[PDB]
This record gives sequence, C-alpha cells and structure tokens, in this order.
Amino acid sequence: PGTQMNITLGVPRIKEIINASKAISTPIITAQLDKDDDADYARLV
Amino acid sequence: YMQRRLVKSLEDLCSQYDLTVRSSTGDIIQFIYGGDGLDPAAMEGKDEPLEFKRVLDN
Amino acid sequence: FVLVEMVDTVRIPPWQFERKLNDSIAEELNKKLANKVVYNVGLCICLFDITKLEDAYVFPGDGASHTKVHFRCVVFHPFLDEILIGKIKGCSPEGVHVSLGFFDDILIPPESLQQPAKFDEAEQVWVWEYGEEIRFRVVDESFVDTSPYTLVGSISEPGLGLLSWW
Amino acid sequence: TQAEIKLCSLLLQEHFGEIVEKIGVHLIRTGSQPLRVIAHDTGTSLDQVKKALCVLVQHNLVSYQVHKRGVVEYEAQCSRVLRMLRYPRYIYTTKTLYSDTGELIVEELLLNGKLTMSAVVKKVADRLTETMEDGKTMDYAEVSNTFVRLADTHFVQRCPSVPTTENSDPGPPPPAPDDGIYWQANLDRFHQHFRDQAIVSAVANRMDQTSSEIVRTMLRMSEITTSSSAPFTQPLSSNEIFRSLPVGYNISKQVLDQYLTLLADDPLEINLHKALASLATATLESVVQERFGSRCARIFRLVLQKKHIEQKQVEDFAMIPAKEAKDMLYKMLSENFMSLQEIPKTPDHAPSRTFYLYTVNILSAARMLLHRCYKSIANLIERRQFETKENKRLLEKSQITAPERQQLETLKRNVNKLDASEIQVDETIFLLESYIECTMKRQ
Amino acid sequence: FGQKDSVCGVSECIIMGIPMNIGTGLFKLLHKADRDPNPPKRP
Amino acid sequence: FSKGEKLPDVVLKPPPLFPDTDYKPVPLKTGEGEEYMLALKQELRETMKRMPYFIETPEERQDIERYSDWRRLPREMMPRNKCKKA
Amino acid sequence: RITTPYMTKYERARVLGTRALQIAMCAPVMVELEGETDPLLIAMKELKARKIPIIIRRYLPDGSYEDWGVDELIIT
Amino acid sequence: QGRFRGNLSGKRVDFSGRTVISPDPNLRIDEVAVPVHVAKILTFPEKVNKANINFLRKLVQNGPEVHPGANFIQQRHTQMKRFLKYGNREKMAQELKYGDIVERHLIDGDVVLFNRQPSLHKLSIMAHLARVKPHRTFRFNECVCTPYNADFDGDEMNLHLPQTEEAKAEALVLMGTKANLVTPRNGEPLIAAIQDFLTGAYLLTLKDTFFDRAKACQIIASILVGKDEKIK
Amino acid sequence: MEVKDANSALLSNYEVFQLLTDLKEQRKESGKNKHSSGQQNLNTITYETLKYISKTPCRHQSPEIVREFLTALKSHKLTKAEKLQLLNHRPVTAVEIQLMVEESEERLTEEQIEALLHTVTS
DNA sequence: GTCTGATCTCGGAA
DNA sequence: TTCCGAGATCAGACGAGAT
Ligand SMILES: [Mg+2]
Repeated sequence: PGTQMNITLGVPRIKEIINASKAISTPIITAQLDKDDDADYARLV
Repeated sequence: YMQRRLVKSLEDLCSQYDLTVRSSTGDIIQFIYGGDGLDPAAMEGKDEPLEFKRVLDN
Repeated sequence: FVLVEMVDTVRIPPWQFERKLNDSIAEELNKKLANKVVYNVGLCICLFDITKLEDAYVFPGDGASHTKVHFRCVVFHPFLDEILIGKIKGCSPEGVHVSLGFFDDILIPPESLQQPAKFDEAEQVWVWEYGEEIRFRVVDESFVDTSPYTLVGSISEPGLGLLSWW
Repeated sequence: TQAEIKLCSLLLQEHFGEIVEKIGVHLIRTGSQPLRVIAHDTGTSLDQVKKALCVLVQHNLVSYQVHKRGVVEYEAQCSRVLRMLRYPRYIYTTKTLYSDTGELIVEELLLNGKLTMSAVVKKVADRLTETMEDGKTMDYAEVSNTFVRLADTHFVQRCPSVPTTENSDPGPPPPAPDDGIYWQANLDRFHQHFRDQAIVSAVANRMDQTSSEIVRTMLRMSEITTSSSAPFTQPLSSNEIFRSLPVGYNISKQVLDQYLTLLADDPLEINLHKALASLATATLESVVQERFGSRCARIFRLVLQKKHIEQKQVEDFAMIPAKEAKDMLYKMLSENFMSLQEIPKTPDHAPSRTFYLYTVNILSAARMLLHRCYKSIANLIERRQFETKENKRLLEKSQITAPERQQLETLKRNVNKLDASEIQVDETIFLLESYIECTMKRQ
Repeated sequence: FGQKDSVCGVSECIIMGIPMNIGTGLFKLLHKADRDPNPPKRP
Repeated sequence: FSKGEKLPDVVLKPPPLFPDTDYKPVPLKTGEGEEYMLALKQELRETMKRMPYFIETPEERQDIERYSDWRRLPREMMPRNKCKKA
Repeated sequence: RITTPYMTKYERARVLGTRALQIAMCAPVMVELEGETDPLLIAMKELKARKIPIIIRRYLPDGSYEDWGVDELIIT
Repeated sequence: QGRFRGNLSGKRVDFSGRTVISPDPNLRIDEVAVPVHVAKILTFPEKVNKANINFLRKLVQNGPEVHPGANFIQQRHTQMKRFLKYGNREKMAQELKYGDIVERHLIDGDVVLFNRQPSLHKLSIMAHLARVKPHRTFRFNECVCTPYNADFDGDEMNLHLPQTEEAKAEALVLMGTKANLVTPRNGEPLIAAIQDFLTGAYLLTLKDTFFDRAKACQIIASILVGKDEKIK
Repeated sequence: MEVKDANSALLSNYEVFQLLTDLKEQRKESGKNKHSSGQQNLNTITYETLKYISKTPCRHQSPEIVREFLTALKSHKLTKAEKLQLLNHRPVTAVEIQLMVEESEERLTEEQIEALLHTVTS
C-alpha cells in the first residue's frame, strides 16, 4: 500500500514513522480538557 | 527503498510451533501472533474470523 | 580379534524402501567396512550386530534416508600377546613373509631372534636347521593420504622349541 | 608481549611437564580465573587441574586471592616464570659469595619451591655427604651456620602468611616430626647483587681497577638499608669508605679521595637511576655493533649525543658519504632503533614540512630488544627441542658404528653450544629489565 | 571483534545456500520404514 | 623487471656477524647446571605423567610395568631473619 | 501432543515435496496408480489415500520435538 | 552491483524466459499458455521411475524438434548430457534404463511460475500449470492480472521453471493460483473478474434480459470445455 | 564413521567363526548382482577368513564348551587375554602350554599346568 | 546534492 | 575545581528490471 494546519500523511509520513526519528516534521499532540463545553475556558488553557 | 528496509529487518520471523513468534536468534517478539494467532489472509471482514450473521444464514 | 563399537551415518537410497532397515543398513555397512584397516583400530571384517539404530531422517536434498547407526563390528587386531598360526607365502633375504591363511598376506616378520642358524639366502631357504607359528609383536599402521602397507606387523619367533616341527 | 608467553610455554614444558604448562600458560592468557572455569576452558579434567595448580603454587608461579564472590581466583605472575631461565646463574653467585654448602642451599630452594629449615638442611646432609668421603662425614652444624649466614645478608626471605581460605586445602601442597615455616629464595636480592656485579664491571672495564672496588665496598655496605625500588643508594661519607676498604688495598686516603671526586664527576655518574640508564645504552650499542658494523654504530652514538638535531648534521658529523649513511638511518628506522620524526610541525604534508629529525627514544628501543631477546630464546630452546627426539637410540647404547657415534658428538657439541648461549642472552635481559623496572612508577 | 555468527535467518541461509528454516524448513521429515533397535548376539 | 626474477634470496647474509660464544670460561660452571637440574627436574616428584597412555591401553596384562646414611643430630632453631610482612 | 493437529500448508508442501522426489527415484508406490507419469500427481494420490511413509518431526523452538504421522493429521 | 546486493541475493537464473503477455480467457485461472519455441527450450529433468519409462521412451524418439520430446539424456552416472540431436534417438530410447535423467520439454501439466518484474507484494510470483500453446506470448487468464498488476499494453513478465521435484511441489502447493486467491493484507480476494467479465455478467444478470431456449442453451453450452466436458 | 569404543575383546575364535558361518550362508540367500558393480571386497574377506578359523578344528567345536572351559579357567587365575589365547590357541599338547603358553614364568608350578592339559584336552 | 546519526570541540555552571 | 549540553563536520544512501 505504500506503492499505491498541515499534517504529513503519505509515504513521507510512513517513512517518518518507520525510521522513528527523534525530531519529525509537524509533530502534533492532541489534548482533551476537563471542561470541554466553552471556548473561553479552553482559551485559557 | 522503503520496501527494502522493511523486508531487510522483518524477514527472519516465523510463528514457531508453540504459537510464539520469535526472531532468528530465539528472542520472542510476540507471545501469540497478533493476540489470537490468526491469519490476516483467512481473516474475515472487521478483523473477525467468522462474521457470524453470514454463516448462520448460510 | 576384538569387537569395535562404531557409529556411522548410513544412507539408504530410496529404491530400497521395501527391505527392512536393520538388514538393508547391514548390507551397506558390509560394503563400507570390509577388508579395510582403520588407523589405530585394526582390520575390519564384517558386521557383528547393530546395537542401536536411531530414527531415519530424510534431508532437504537427496530424498534418501539417513539413519545414524550405532553398531559393533568384529575387527582383526592382534593384542601383542598372541601366538598365531600362519603360512610362509614368501621369503625375502632380509626376513621371512608369513601369511595367515587367506586372511592377509601383509604380515612381514623380521627375523633376528631364532636360534643362531638364521639366514635367508635368496634360494628360498626358510631357516638353516637346528603350518608355521608366529608371535605378532608390534602395532604399526601408516595413514596413506599425503598429497593432492598400512597394517604391516612385526612378527617374532623365540625359543618355542617347536616339538612337532623342529 | 606474545613472545614472552612463548617462553613460559617453553620453560614449563622442559622443567615439569605439559599439562602443568598448559593450565599454566592458559592462566597467563586469561588471568584471574577460578578453578572450575580453568578446567572448562582448557578442556582438562578437574583432578589434573588440582594437581597442576598444586605444583604451580609450590614453585610460586600462581598466586591466589579472593575479593568479593567468595570464590578464589588464581592468578599467575608472568615475570616470575621467566626467572627460571636464570636458575643456574642464581646457583653460581652463591658459589662466589658462599661455599659449596650454601650454593646447594639456594639450589634445592629454587628446585623444590617452598622449603622449611628442617627439610633443606636434612637434604644437603644427604647430597654433600654422598660426594664426600665415607667416614669423613660432613657435619650438618656447619650447614645451619651458613644457612643463617645467607639470611643475615638477606638472600633468602620467608613466604607471605598463607590466606588459609576455605577453597584452598592445606594437606595437598606439602609433599610426603616438626612443622616449621616455609620460604622461597629472595631472588630480588640477587637482582641487586647481579646489578652489583654489573656496575663494578662497568667501572673496572672503563675507568680503572681501583675505581671499581670502592664502588663495590660502597654497595656492599649498602645492601640491607636499600631495596630494589630505591632510586639511588643510601648516602655515605668518605671516612667509612676508608674503613670499609678490603685488606688487599694499601692506597692512602687522600689519593683515593682524588679518585673519589674523580669517580663522582663523570658522564657516567652512586646514582642508581643513571647507572642502569647508561648501561642500557651500551647494551643497545653492543647490538648495533653486533649487527650493522662500526659505521652504523658510529651514527647510532651520534643521536644519543644530540636529541633532535638530525640529517642536516649526521652527513657532516660522521663524515661518511650520503649514500652509505642514509641506508644506515633507514635500517635503524625499519628495525625500530632510530625511533621517529617527532618534530614535523607543518600541517598534514609528507612533502612540505619543517624537516623530520631523527631521535632515539631509549625505552622504545629497550622494550623492543627485550621483546626480541624473549623471541631469541624461543629459537634457542626449540632447536634443542628439535635435536633431542631423533638421537635417543644411541644414548642408551652407551648406557654403535662410526657415523652413529659421530652424530652424538655433533649433537653434544650442538646442545652445549645452545645451552651456553641461552645464558649469554640471559644477561642482556636482566641488564635491560632492571632498566625497565627503574623507569616504571606505580609498580 | 572475533564475531562468531551462526548461520540463521534467511539473509544468510540464502547467501550460504542452506535451506532456510523459515517456513518449509522449520520442521524436518522422517521416514516410516521397518526398523527397530534390535537385540544383539551373545558374545 | 629489475627485481622480477625470483624470491629475493633464499637467505640474506649479513657481512657482520655474532662475536663468539661470549663469556667463554666461567659459564662452564652454569652450563653444566643447565643440564644438571634438567636431568633432575624431569626426574622429580613435581611432574605429571601420561595417564592418557594408560586409558589408551586396552592391552593391560601381568609381567609388564603397565601392570606393576643421613648422619645427623637433632636441633631446633626457628629464626625470624626474614620479613614480617604480607 | 500440544501442536496443531492440522497439517499446515508448509507441511503438505514438503511431504509432497519429498514424496515426489522419493517416487521419482523408483520408490515403492503405495496407491496402485492409474497411469500418472508425473511423480507429483502420484504423491497427491498418496496423500488423499493417506498412505505416505513419512513422519513429520515438529521442532518446538526450545529444542524438544514432537512427532506426527501423516496418517495422523487432518489435511484440507 | 556488488556481490552482496546483486550476486548473492539477486542472482541471475537458468531455465527462465521472458516474452510479451497477451490475454487468454479460455484457460482456467491456474494455467499459463507457454509458446512452443520456449517450451522446446526450457527443460525439466524428469528422472525415470517405472511410471514414466514408456512415456519418456515415447518422447525421446521425437527429440528436440517435435514438441513432446527431449534434448538431453544423462546416463545413470553423471555421463555428460547426451545432446539428443546427432545420434540415434531410438538407440538411446531402447538403451534408456531406470534411474537416469531425461531433460524432457516443458510439457502441459508442468509447473512454471510467473513474475512481473516490479514485484510489490507476495502475489507477483505465482505458480501456474503450463499448457504448451501455439504462439510466442505468455497467455494467462485475465482474472489473474490484478495480482500481477499487469495490463496487456506491451508488458513483459518472466517465467521460471523449477528443476527439482521438491521445488515443483513448493510451487504448486504454496504458490499456486488456487491457493493464493486472497491477498494477505486484508483477506480480500485479488483474483476476480476485471473489465469485460464484470460488465458482461452485469448485463446478463440485469433484470431486463430474457433468453429463449435458443440462446439459453447457447450461452450455457459455452461452459463445457476443459475438465467441464464430462458433466450433464 | 568415528569409532567411539576402540576395544572390547571376548570374541573367542568359535564366536567369530559361528557368526561368519551363519553370515556366509545367510548372505547368499539374498546374494545380489546389483551390488557387484558396487562392492565385492566383503565377499573375499568373509570367505577366506572362514578357512583360517577352520584351520583350528572349531569344526565340532560347541557353544557350551565356551562356558564349560571358562568355568575351569576362572580357578586358574590366568588373565582374560591369557584364557582367550588358551581357547583360541587350543594348545594340542603340553609343550605349547609348557613353553608356548603366555605367563609361563612363576605360575607354571608343574601342577595346574598338568591339570590344564586335562582341561584343554576336554 | 541533500538526509542522515556520530563524533568532535566549546562553555557556563554547583 | 569537571561534566554535560550545544554549538560543526561527517557519513553512506538515494526502487525493480529490461533492450
Ligand atoms: Mg503496462
């Protein structure tokens, strides 16, 4: 299947995962909050 | 190239006869292959070997 | 004579799969170790018994069956204390040649120790007088391969007296 | 130091046996190793390893000590095993400094390793009486007199207290009354005394006969008050020099005092640091004299004069032609005597630099020649190992045709030419090894 | 280093020309012919 | 081509050689002891024997080796003339 | 007794692998064959009739083994 | 280019050919049509084993010019392969005994194995039974072309011929098309209808079509050749 | 073909002869001409070997005699090699035991040697 | 003609 | 006081096959 905001998704992502490099291009940490109902509180976080 | 690096590390694994998957040097990678010891090839859709609605109606 | 326990990997070709193994190994091992002196061991003759025959593998190539075979074979090896009885199949001026009867004509006695009437003077004189007995004295074998015989003996004749024949 | 280990394989093979060599030489090759690990790696049964270490601890070649695991790791000291080569020389200077009795004292002390007084005096009461006249029996009391007489000049020192660890067994080491206490020989005292003969022969064959004797009596009264690790001897006054002179001399105090300030001020310089440092270079110079003629030996002494002044003066300072000289430099370079060009400071260029200057380094030329002399005695013994097994047929015939006997007297000419030549290269070892030990700190 | 490698995997058994042990070379096969560890003769 | 002829030489002869059997007179004394102790170190108790010969021999039989004034008076003196260390 | 009682596809291949090469060296045939000249087609006739003189030596990877007759297995 | 990556792993191989492919739906999914000229060159050493003695005698009289024939005979003891072109074939036919090797031609029923050279997954090498057809193209069924990722626009693909009898069974059982119908990524089938067959069977199973016994027995009786001719 | 055990000798002449007599007559039952193009050295050694053993009149020699003679031998204290010589040599007369026999020195006594002649004759 | 971890030199600190 | 972080420079590699 390898032959077949911005996040890298293609072969340069899978090549980036298989190498397990220390520093990658576009590293993204998602985070859920305690109070996920108001844009102002998550503003503050 | 990514086919070449992948298969030049992953080639010497085989599920041994006591269901363990070991390296060539004897070291265990997986204790059962993939948790259930099941072929992905023979595996039915949804990663389940049966899909029981189809077999019962069959 | 002495038994010699030996271990060999005997290959039975696949057109002999009708016959029983312990017989069909024995037909091979006779063709492997007959009339052949083994270095530091002696002259193998035949097969005594197969004491342990283990399981018949079949390897990724040949398709034949390779059974590792423990056995015992009788060999010829004088014990340095045997008074044998042979026949003079030859006389050289340096020493007589005795031969055990149709066994091996390779026993060559040096002759220095019998009674002081000793010479072989090339007209086939056995001994200047006063079946033939023999005392096998030393073990002496030479490994043949050397580049890209072999059990010879030295054989003595002391003051036995030889009451029947001189 | 693989050629050193080549000799320890050769020295134990001729003296005791083969498995005591094998378990011995393996212990030199793998070091601090337990009893079970040695028997598993050499492929030797455990009953023979216990015997082989038992003979090896008797002759003080393998030393045992446990630290942490509660399991004793044996360890063989390498430089002791080569001292077996000097064994008949250790006999001889006890004949020049003591009688035939005390010469036999250091002999069976060197032979049977660890000895008590109650045994070694009992043994020489057998050997010296059987060679003396029956009825004129040698009295053993004179042996006990000369036995301590060796010990007051400290030629025989006692064994260090036994660890008595549980793994070690007391019954096996003694060979079968009083127990007593054991000792080996103090061969370290000999290495002073062999050095005492070395400096007194260095002065007498250079300065004068009367110069060397005052060096001897200086060193003979400085024996117990120093050790081998002393950088130089204990300082003396000239007044006890006149007291310690031998009775053969008649020289007045003031004339020898002129020779005393003459002998104190030399290029040779008693500075025991400078003494072995000057004697080692003459051993180097006697090897190039042995090998490359007096012409190359003339430029070999030239680099001992100037440290880094070379190839712009060596064609001038010896006046020999440029063709003949430069093959002597590169032969001194290729055989590692000339050491190297440690002055080039132009960056990374063999062609363009500040001109490479030759310079002898005395220790790299020392450690090589010691390694060479270790290699030399390997080629000596192996020849005497070679010529022995063939000729065994005619040694027992005396115990025979004309070429049969002629092979024996060409054998006995050969072996006696070999065995004498094992000792003449042996004196080069000690003369250089004592120089090696004199420049080695923290050991 | 004095590296003693055994010859395993597939990237070495292919190089050496040994039948690899991964897959069809994992097990090995016996033959089922007439055999037994027999009694010897009295000597 | 200048050297492409044969092995350089069977041996290279050095025009200068060894001096002699140096120190000729006095090593007659050490030189006999070289051969004296070697006659006695081999014939000592502190040696090993080839018991692998006897396990090699299955021909063991009887009649072969394979099958088969100190004039002194008592005293006791124990001296510490030596070191008191280690 | 602990491995799978199903003849794997790697065991069916090699049993047909060597029983073909055995029968191509004049082995005794166990199936009273009916004109098949390809030795491989004889061996599948040997497998379906369950007459193959072969015992699979299954190696557990510790070193212990476990034998299995080709009669004593469930082919597909 | 060095010996590791190209001479020890990726090494060139005897008994192997390469042509252009063209379709043939009239084969079973398990068969490749091999040209005659190739099948007279690629040879399989079939040893003589009491069941192919009369079959190899019958084909060694043909020799290397008629297709069911042979072109080399080793004797039972490493005698050099006897190029069966010059001598008397019938004298070699009668003298042929057990044990010795005949390098008979690539006949139908033999196991060759394809490869399309950019091999990207397990399914690019597949075994195939070999039927000697009359052309110089490798013709296979078009259902098995998406495993090869092979269109017929001038694509070439290689054909190896395994020599030992152990490597013949390892092709047939493990790598046969009847075994590898299913890719090992998903479990999906890769060998299934492509292009016209799909738009054929859609237009046939569409609700509007109706066949009379004229056309019905004509479409049905198309399915009666090649292991199917013996069914009622 | 490594030999694990170099020696283990109790094969008295009768034993080897008997094995050979069963073997010679048994090999011919399956005697093969297919293996002639291969091996024939075995035939020669067995054939000629039978004759040399035959020289000793083991013809009429019996299996029970081996134990029967052995029961007498254990009392004499002669070694196992000596007894094998005694059975294999089969000394016909006293002179061979008196002189030819091994370990004559000391153990002869002119007592059990005379008794041995009765035992050997038996 | 970059993409790469390794391995060398500087520097500010408890 | 030394030692570990952060500044430079250096590596080997960059698909099959085909004519
Ligand atoms: Mg295309």
